[PDB]
Formats: sequence, structure tokens, C-alpha cells
Amino acid sequence: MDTKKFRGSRTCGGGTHKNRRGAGNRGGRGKAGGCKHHFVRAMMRGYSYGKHGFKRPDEVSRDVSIVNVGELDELASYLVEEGLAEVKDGAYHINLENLGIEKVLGSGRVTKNLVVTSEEFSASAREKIENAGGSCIDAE
Amino acid sequence: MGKKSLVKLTRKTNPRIVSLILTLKERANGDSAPIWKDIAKRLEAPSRNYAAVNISKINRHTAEDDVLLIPGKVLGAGLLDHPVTIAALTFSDSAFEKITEAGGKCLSLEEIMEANPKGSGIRIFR
RNA sequence: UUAUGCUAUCAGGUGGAUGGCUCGGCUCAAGAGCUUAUGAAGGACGUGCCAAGCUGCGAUAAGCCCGGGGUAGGUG
RNA sequence: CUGGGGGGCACCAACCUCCAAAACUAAAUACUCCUUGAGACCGAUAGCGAAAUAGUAGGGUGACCGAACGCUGAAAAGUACCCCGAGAAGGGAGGUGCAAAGUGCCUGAAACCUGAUAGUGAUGGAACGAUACGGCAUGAAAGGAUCUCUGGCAUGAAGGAAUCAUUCGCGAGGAUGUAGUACGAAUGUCACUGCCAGUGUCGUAUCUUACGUUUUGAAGAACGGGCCAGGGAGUGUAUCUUGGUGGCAAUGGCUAACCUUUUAUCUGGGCAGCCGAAGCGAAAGCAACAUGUGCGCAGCCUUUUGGCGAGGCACGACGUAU
RNA sequence: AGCUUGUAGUCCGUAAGGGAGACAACCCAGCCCGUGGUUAAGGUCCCCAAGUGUCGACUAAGUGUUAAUACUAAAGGGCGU
RNA sequence: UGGGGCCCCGAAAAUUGACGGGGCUCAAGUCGACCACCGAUACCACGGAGUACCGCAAGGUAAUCUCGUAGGAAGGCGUUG
RNA sequence: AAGAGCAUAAGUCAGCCUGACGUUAUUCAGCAUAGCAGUGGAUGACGAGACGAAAGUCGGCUCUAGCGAACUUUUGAGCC
Ligand SMILES: [Mg+2]
Ligand SMILES: [Mg+2]
Ligand SMILES: [Mg+2]
Ligand SMILES: [Mg+2]
Ligand SMILES: [Mg+2]
Ligand SMILES: [Mg+2]
Repeated sequence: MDTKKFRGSRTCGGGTHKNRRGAGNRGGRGKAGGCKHHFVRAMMRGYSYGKHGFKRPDEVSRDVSIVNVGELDELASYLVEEGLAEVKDGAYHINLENLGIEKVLGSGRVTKNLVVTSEEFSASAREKIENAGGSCIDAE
Repeated sequence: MGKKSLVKLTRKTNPRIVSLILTLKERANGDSAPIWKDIAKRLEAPSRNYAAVNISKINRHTAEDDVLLIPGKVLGAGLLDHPVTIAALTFSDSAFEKITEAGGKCLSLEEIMEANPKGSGIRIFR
């Protein structure tokens, strides 16, 4: 706190000089007082007691990266500019495994012709891709 | 401009903002146009809560050949379809390239206040 | 000439604050890093012309011999 | 060896991978008795306990605890000779030195003690003082000279009489007129004068039963302080949350260890990694509006009444869990 | 019971200044500094600023001379007036 | 005979003593009225400071701003480098 | 228990039945105003029924008491 603000105040913003003794003016040390006298604060902070669910090992689980069709469509010109994509006979041939994306979602609009190869496709993503005349290949 | 606005002015450090605020109030008195006084009171707000406008919002709301005052920074995210004039406080480089490719202009607040004395048709964005 | 006293200032005593100075302390960094039965570190006692303490030294006892550097004084 | 082990519960099968129960091995790293360098470090009650005759004096049977003490001057030039005194004490006179700085000797505060000066004082009542008026003492510098003192004239806000006359009342007195007059804080102006401001102490009038704290309540017969000087109390690392000011900005932001260091700075590299970008669900898993409608502030246009209306609010639609 | 526990308003706590003999919380008043003026509460014999004030009666006990109040005596009687 | 005002008896406590004290009797007491004056920092006037809000500034408005403990916020002074 | 409610009835008797049902959302009081479990009580929604010509009534016994978090074990349906 601002020490110079309190030169000549005695109590230094604490009230009586009987406050600020030690751990008993805080109710215990740490998150102490779980549900006897700090129960309401315990519930509001996000420290409620309980155990709920299980965990799978991290060896087997994976966290897929995603990209929506709108995002993939809008930045296609920049992708071919960087040499990532390819523009043979007009339709963009864009491969998602060189970027680092394992699944294509479907939020947004698609207007350009896209030939997208990847591992996974939501149903709506495939519907939107092929309603614009494009094609999707399950990359293996 | 009581002591309140003087305090809010004293907090600022960047000289260009201070010069803008003073000149905007002067020009507002000169032309009797509340637009400049409004922009001054906006620029005099907390710096945490300024405006950051993406290209998509301008494309969504404006029309062909509008004039725009953005007391903040224009960010480049989206696609710009039609020519627009966006006189803002600052542009990012991608935003500048997109607006130039579309065929618009990117002129600072000084240029817009000098060219148009009254703001007869300016649209404030946020 | 009102004594014993009270208040304020001045001169002096006692005292050792303040200021100025400081071969000391502390912290960080870069180096360097074992020694002793061929008797170590540490201790007791002694050792000076006048010498009590500390420092050095050991009955050859604030010391002896050789090689280099240094140059006119030396005797912690 | 046609063998054996492992692949996060046991066994079977496939696949992948290794060869224990013997042994050695530089460099990158840790530390500071010690040597060198540097310092937004302390400056003698501080900094190590020790500016070291300091682990000493001293204290304890012992394990062990543990202080205080810096400074003449440029040069000792460290007070010759004379008088007093019992004097190798000490004093006086007289010298040295820019200056006594006269030996633990730079400067030399306060408490405390001795003397002098001013006020007061042996008929007198107390939180030791604040305010106004007087006596006595001082008032050189740094404070005043249309300033100090005494008067005249002009304007004067709120307020505002005395005196006399008429009239009412049992009476104390009231009302009207004289009169909103004569005066009135102050504001200007013309003469007059040499003091005033300030400081000490005493007297008169009004007021006040100290200060910090605990207390519903303190002058308390509640606690603390004899006095003076010095010392003496919200600081750093990690992490979470939130303001004021900034850089960059979905083609996002920042680098960490380290290398280039030419001595700790600095310039340029360093994409490992962290946060943001998609959520829901215990999990398997699945995977959304890049605007469909309305009300409307600011601002702009306008017949000053309406219109457009970013942000804001309210809907509608969709992802997932149940 | 100056006791204990409730409730409405206002206060002390944290509230100067004026008046009550002194009075945490009772009456007037809620307060920046300086000067002039008129009033509030309360008072006007002296202490003490301003009435030995006016009109009509009562008391003879120094009764009384004490807004509220934790500080002020009752039943009963009197051919006292 | 009944209803009222004042007073008397009923009425005894320990240091000396409390209408605040002196004292007060057609009152300096009690009851019902009345007149004049005194008396705050209240209210009025003048000058000055600060604050709140507005205004580009100059400046403008304040009967509807000026108490304060725990405590929140803003601007300044000082010590060493 | 105490208080409140009830007459072609919320009381007495007879006939027929099991709504003393599975799942789920708000609002009220516990806990005026003004945060606080679990858990209860009033309106509803989905799926099945009983009685009755139908309207309707039925989420026990006219209304307000008869009860307990996390962790742990056991049991039921289906999944990870
Ligand atoms: Mg020391
Ligand atoms: Mg208290
Ligand atoms: Mg001190
Ligand atoms: Mg109060
Ligand atoms: Mg008072
Ligand atoms: Mg305070």
C-alpha cells in the first residue's frame, strides 16, 4: 500500500489497532474453513467439494485442430499467394495436412470452388462445400 | 472544459492526442458543429476502452462512398467490397493494404478536419 | 539591595548530538583451488638496548644463506 | 538362442523394441578460505560481534554468552623567560601559529549547573495558554515612509436615532410627523506627525479540568511517560484478479534458455513454448448466425417535426448435454 | 432499580458556539476568515449585560426563590386564610 | 353542606454548608396578563479564500456549497542518491 | 398439538379403482426489505391411466410439523 499516504495515521487504514494481528483476522491460512464458516465464499469462488467423472490417459486421447469453411474460403487467395494452395484449372486445391488442421467444420458461406483434402468432415461442411460445386477428398 | 476535462487531459501522454483534443474543441467552436466536440469527448475517454473496428463491420454497415470517423484503430479482418473513405486515428498495415486495394482512402483525423470544415455527412463508428 | 523564588535571553562549565572526512564493512562478477609421519592446522613458553600488548620469528629466535629486480638510505 | 526381458490390473494371441544380474570414462554444472574488479550499497548507536593491543576486556564449574573506544596543525613551530605556590600540581603575565585547534586537542546542540541582564515579587489560587486593551524594557541588519499618529472633506451597504408636537392606553408605553433625516463598515482625498510592525515580562476582561490509548462514556481515584539527544515499525519472490498510460493486432501478441557481449549495459538472432482463434459433455463423440426482425442514444439531414441510425437493448434461428 | 430485553423518531459516538452553578446525548443552533447590525433560547436587586418595571389578587411558612430531569416526600387531618 | 387556591401538622442521621451565593415579606415568592431592554459563529450587509458544475478562453451560477471519528479518493512539502 | 377451512360438502354409507404414476421448467419461503444447501409448495409441460353422460377431480390421507451435504458401500436401466 501507499506507505507515504499513512505517515501520521497510526492505524494505517485498518481500523482499530486490534486488527491485523495474524492468521485469526483472516479466518485461517490458505483456503481454510472449507464448509464451516467460509462455505458461501467457497461456493462462489469455484472451490466446491466433490469429485465428478473420470479421465482417460493422455497416451490415447487427442485434441483435433479445427478450421471452418468460411475461414478457409475467405483466405484462399492469400493461401495460393503463399504457395500453400494450388490453382489448377481455376478450382483451388487446398490440402489441410500441410497447414496442420485435422478437421473441417461448416460455419460460414462458401462461394469459390474448393477441392479440400483432409481427414475429417462434419456433415454440414461437406454439404456446404459440394453445394458450391467443389469436391472433398478424405485424405489418407 | 472544467477541471474534470482538464484532469482527463492531463492523464494522457502522447502529444498527438492532446493536440487533437485542443484543436477539435477549437474547430467545434469555430464551425458550431457538435461533431468535433463529440469526437473530442470520445478521444478523452479511458484508453483501455477505445474502439477497434474490423473491416468486416465497415463492409456490413456502410454503403458506396461514405465518410467515416473512427476514434480508435481500424483492424484488418474480413473482405472489403466497395470503395469507402475511413478517416481513423490509426490503421494496421493489413488494413491499409486492403483499403488501398479496394480503392478507398486512409486519411488521419487532421486531414478530415482540415478538408471538411463542418462534417456535413460524417458517420461516427465504434 | 525584596529574602527564598517564577518567566525569557546572554556568558561560562559539563556533555558529546549535528555537519564534513574515512587505510573499514557488505553484495555481485571474473579467476584459482587441496595440504600433512621429510611431522600439518592449532596451542603453550620464549625472543627486542631501553619492550607491557599485538604482529613476526624459534636457543642461528621482529631473524641466517643464494639468484634476480631496485637504488640511497634502514632499524614492524 | 529352437533362448530371455519390456510395451503403467492378470492371462492368451498379433505386432514393435531391446540383451540385465561385471568395469571404466573427459566437457557443459555446484561452491567460496583465497586473488582481482565493480557498486542508485553503509558512513562510526550505521556497516561484520570487531575502522581490529576484537572473539578482546568481561561473564559462566562447563557447554557457552560477549562489549566501548576514529579526527591537533600546512609545518610540533607541543608554550621560552618572570611572579605566586610545599610542588614535575595549578594560576598569572608573556609568547608560537591565518586561526588555540593546548594533547581522548575538527565543529561543539539539548537536558543539567554557575553568574548577569529585563519584567515581577513576602494579602496570595492553579493545565502554565488563545483573543482584546494597558504598564515597563527593547525595536542596528534582514520589515513599512500617502507608512505610524492626529484631524478636515466627498460617496456611503445592512441598520438608523435624540429632540419636539398630535393622538391612543388604568398604567409601564404605543402609533404618526420631525425622518428613512443626523449618523453608519468601508471606499477616495487634503493637511498633520515620527512613530509603527515585531520581541520579552507583568496586569485587567471573556473562555479552556493536559497529551496518546482502552472505552457507550477519560480531568479521572483506568493504563503510559523524570528529562534531553540519537535509533525505531507495510519489505522481496511466486501466482491470481482489477485500474491509468502505451506498442502491435486474426496475414494475432510475446518470446524462454542460449548465441553474438567487444565486461554484467547494448545491437541482431532464438517459433521450443504460452495466451487468443469453438463450444458442449463424466466419457466415447459430435460441431454453430462473417446478420433474419424490432425499439432507439449520440451524430448527420430536415419543413425544428420527422427521417437515417455505428455502439446498446429485446427477439428469432442454430451447436451440444440431459 | 442510573435494572434487563423490544420498538418509532432524533441525537451522543464523530457536534463547535449561546443558556442552564458545574451537566457526552436538556433548550437555541448544525461551523470557511474579517468588520458592522438585528435577534433566538434565556434573562433584567448585587455577584453579572439589561427593570428595585406596570396592572389584579394570594402566601406569613424564609414555605418558596428546582422546565425535562436517575437530583423534587405519602395516606389522613386543619372552627389557618 | 358541596367544589376549589395557597399554606400548617403528619416530617428523625451521622465532618460544617448549600435557592449557585448574598439576601429577599403590598416581595427579589406564587397565580393571570402586559410593556421595554439585554443577549450567539443564528439571520442581514460588505470584502476575502476554497470548492462543485459549465465554458475554447475571458469568465458564469451556487437560498437549494463549506461539522466530522472508522474509512475511500485528489493534489502538494521534506530527507538521501 | 394449536389455529384456520368445509352443508346437495372437505362429513356418513355403497359401487368401481390404485394419481400413495415415470421424466422435466419456473416462481415463492426457508433467508421481509437484502446474499445463503437440502428441500417443500404453487403453477405448468411430455408419456401413460382411474371414476364419471360430460364438465371436471385425482402428483396420497382439507391447509400449515413427522427430517440430513460431500466422500464411501449396496441396488435398478442402458451406455462410456
Ligand atoms: Mg559498531
Ligand atoms: Mg470507539
Ligand atoms: Mg530520529
Ligand atoms: Mg451527529
Ligand atoms: Mg456546548
Ligand atoms: Mg480519517
